[PDB]
Amino acid sequence: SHMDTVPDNHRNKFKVINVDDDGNELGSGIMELTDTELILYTRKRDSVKWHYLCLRRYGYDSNLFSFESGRRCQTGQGIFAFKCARAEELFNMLQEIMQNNSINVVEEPVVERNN
Amino acid sequence: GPDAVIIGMTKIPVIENPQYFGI
Repeated sequence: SHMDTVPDNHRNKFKVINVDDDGNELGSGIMELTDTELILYTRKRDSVKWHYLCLRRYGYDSNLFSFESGRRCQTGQGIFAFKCARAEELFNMLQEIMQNNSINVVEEPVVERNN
Repeated sequence: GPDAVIIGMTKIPVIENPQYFGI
């Protein structure tokens, strides 16, 4: 089977460029898009991660993919955009993974309390 | 607005997550 049974690469692993407040490659990274964590493989900072329950606002412009992470992060205390050539694709994939995973590491926030 | 991250080279027109709205 291989409709969208994608490998760890080609689609989900996107070599991005960590660029901050200038679009300046301040450490061009990866953005490993998974179910719930956006695993950015930095230069020297190692695989940074962005859990989906943190991406306030995530985007895409001309090879620029972004997300406003609403927690503290390894290297992204807020709107942290990367110059991702597959920004479109990445952002998309992300928004789509967002839609299609519902995103839970574990421990559901008691779905429908009614107590 | 902030919903575009204007990261120097490029302004990123971002969107908000359905995770906070689909828990």
